[PDB]
Amino acid sequence: SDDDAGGNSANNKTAGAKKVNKEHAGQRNKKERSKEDEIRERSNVIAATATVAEWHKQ
Amino acid sequence: MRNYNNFNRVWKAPRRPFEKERLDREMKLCGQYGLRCKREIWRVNMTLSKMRRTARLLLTLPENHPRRQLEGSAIMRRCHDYGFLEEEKDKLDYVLSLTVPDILERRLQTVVFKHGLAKSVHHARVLILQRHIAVAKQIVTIPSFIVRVSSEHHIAFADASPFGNGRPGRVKRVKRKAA
Amino acid sequence: EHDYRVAFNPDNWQRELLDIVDGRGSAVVCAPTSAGKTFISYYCMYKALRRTNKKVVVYLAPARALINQAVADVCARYGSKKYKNPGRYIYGALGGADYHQFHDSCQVLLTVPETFETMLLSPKYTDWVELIDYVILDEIHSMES
Amino acid sequence: SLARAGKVKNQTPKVAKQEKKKQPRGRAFKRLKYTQRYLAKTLKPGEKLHMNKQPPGKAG
Amino acid sequence: QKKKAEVTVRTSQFKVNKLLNRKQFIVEVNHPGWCGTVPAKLIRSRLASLYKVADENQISVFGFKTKFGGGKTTGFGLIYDDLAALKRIEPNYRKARLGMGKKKQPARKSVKERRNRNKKIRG
Amino acid sequence: TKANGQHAARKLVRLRRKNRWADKGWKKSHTFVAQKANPFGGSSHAKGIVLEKIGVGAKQPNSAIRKCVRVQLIKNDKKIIAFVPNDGCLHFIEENDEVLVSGFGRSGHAVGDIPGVRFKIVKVSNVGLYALYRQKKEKPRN
RNA sequence: UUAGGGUUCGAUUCCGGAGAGGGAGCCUGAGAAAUAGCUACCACUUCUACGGAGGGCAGCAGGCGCGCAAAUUGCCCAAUGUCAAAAAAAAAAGAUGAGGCAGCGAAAAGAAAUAGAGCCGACAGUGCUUUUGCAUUGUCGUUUUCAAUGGGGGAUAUUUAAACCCAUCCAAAAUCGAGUAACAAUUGGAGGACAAGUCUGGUGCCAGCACCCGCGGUAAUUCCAGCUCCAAAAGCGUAUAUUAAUGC
Repeated sequence: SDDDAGGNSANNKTAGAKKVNKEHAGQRNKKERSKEDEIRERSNVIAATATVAEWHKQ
Repeated sequence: MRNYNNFNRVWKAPRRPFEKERLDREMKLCGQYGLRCKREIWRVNMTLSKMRRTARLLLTLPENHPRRQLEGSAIMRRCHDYGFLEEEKDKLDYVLSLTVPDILERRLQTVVFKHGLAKSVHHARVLILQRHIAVAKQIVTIPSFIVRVSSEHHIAFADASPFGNGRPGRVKRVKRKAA
Repeated sequence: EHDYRVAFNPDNWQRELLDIVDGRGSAVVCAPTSAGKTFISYYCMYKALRRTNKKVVVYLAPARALINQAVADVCARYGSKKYKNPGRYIYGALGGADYHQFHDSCQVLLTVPETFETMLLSPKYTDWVELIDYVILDEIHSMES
Repeated sequence: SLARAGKVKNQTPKVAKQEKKKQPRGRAFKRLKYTQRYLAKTLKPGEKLHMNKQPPGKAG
Repeated sequence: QKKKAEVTVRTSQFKVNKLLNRKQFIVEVNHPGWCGTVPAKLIRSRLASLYKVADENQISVFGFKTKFGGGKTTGFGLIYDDLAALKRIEPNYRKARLGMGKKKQPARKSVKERRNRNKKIRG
Repeated sequence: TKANGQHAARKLVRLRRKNRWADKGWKKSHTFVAQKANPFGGSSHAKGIVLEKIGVGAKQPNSAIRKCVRVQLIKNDKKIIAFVPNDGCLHFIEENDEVLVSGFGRSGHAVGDIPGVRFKIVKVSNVGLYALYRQKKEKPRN
């Protein structure tokens, strides 16, 4: 339960970034891979499509 | 088509939008009187302009000219009611002598503080908006209500308030259901 | 194979395997390395991310350490993804890489067989479980025995 | 290097934002900043104490 | 508690119309302590009682505009002589509100369509 | 100097009318052919269909390469260059795809260190390109 | 828009004129060269048992095309008018896409919220200081305490032609409900012009920024990102045109 206590003691807050280093070393990956932009599309499950203006007519 | 209702601007922005002197003045007022935005400090300056404008055009004229007599008298009247000035002003120079504070200080949010019906300034804005004030027997929820000289003594608190009589609270009333 | 459509390589093995996971299900694939199974996870991640990123994909280590990090890296290059305030594309760990915690906020995870266990049975972590959709764990044959 | 486009941006770490506690808004906000300036410190902006100030970290 | 809610009523500028044989005025109310707006029925009662009217069916009244804060309201009253005088001189919709109205004739659309067909006939 | 008589007026009139054709500002506004020449015809924006991608160079005091495209306006059947704003944004733009095109923030003149280019881009295919750089949305199929 | 002299716009609510696919000719009538009148031609187009008979939305809805770009194939004659053999009523309801009422509508304009009032803790200042503190002010915090209110939910109801919104109220014996107040503001900026960082990573004349001057070649105050700060705020950028700035 030192998840919680270590959480406590570290929120007094020194110094200052270890958040960087994890992504910083995930970009240490080499000269390779592609970086598609998968970047926000997010929505609730529900969707619709229609023609609507609508018609042609005849 | 065929609506004849009219609408017009009140406030207009100042030219030259970054000036160190201007920004000082603005800010200083804006938390002293608890004003929401800069839009308000401009809104007052508007009235003040158009006021002194007419008064100046009148001051110009030869004495005993029709427009000067008529219009003059009425301008002066309503700068003694809304209490921007004393009743010992009449020369149409005192009009022009007005500045921004005189306007601001008659807005309801100010007046409340002075008659000791709220502890703080920000307190007093809240207190009016959430419906615990009157101005004769009429309940006002707008802090930008100018108060006339004659009105002032009547302000008190509303009696539909918890702070007056009737129908106590929201806090209390919810607890009293639970138990 | 003549077809190239909704997967690059493919060839034979994918045109079969894919149709199971497209319905969802279990299974396993007996297959020495050649295919490069990083396709499976790339397609899984395409589904839970493109559509309704609230559901957890999970990739579980054969045992801790070095592969944890190499996988983390490789994943993160298939494109970090914008969200509101926490949110977070990938959290790892344990260890021996990355190390203990960041536990919580995410979409897709990467830990080990002890970490995942505690996170599963425990009564307060139940919230996560029903949103995990969908868990793959890799090299069981010479690691489990 | 024209055989590459979009170059600099991909190469950065993807640090992606600390959590924060919400700030005051409306009259509230204007009250906040009034205290930070015209109260509390009696040597306040003019040249003596700039609006933003950073500790020296660097040689440049 | 210390409160009983009551309705007090008055009337303002007071005609007597003898061309249409009614008495028309502008109502007032106060209603301290009253939960929400006062309904129509109660007002009608209070009116008839004061002006010594034979029925509360003679009375009509319509419009009400509450006022911001407080409780107050006003409205436009009518007091006929005889029931017949109402149903005659009064609109259809003001009748309807009291249940004295005339039952509906069809929606306009159908009438209009029909009438265009029968421009082409002879008979 | 000028006339100062009290029946002078005719002179002073005709004078001024000749010398408002030497002011540049006046001509741009009161000539009707100024619009004709302009690619958009005096409109704010116009749509167009891309044809290729082209790197453009730069004039001497900065050396950097620039990204630009080539567009054919579809109510005039002209051709014209354009420019692609923000980092890495050339990959949201595809060839033979509709696009919206703006001015470049001065009237018919070129923003420096880029020769000959006077037209900024805004949309691609019914979404923004600052909705794709500052990506809060993602490009449609169509 | 503007001290003043001026410059610029006016298709569009009121007034006058002209027009009803393009042209012409005509009848009726007090009044028309009328097109939801007639006749002919030209262009376009519909139905047909091929012998023939038709059509004119620059009226209201709604399509198609076009373009950078503009709403419902709603409800009603209650109000305001016009026409008429005509008041309403008597079983005994004249028509009206004029016009009104709603739907969509961040063109534009007004009012106005997203917290307020306190304890301890902590810092800063102050007086009296023996500098031991005491009084005392302001500020910041520790998820600690109290009161009040809207968003919203709902009616004895009221509104209205019928409904909706606004307004009123949460019992008069008798009717709900904020704490991370997750019921959680954004859009452009921080070298100069012009309010605001000699902070920390990444890139190394590349990628990009930059209206203008300019920045980038490994200590980048300007790029790509963190953190902090500044301007305006339910709004904020970008293009184009035009006025002021211009005694250019």
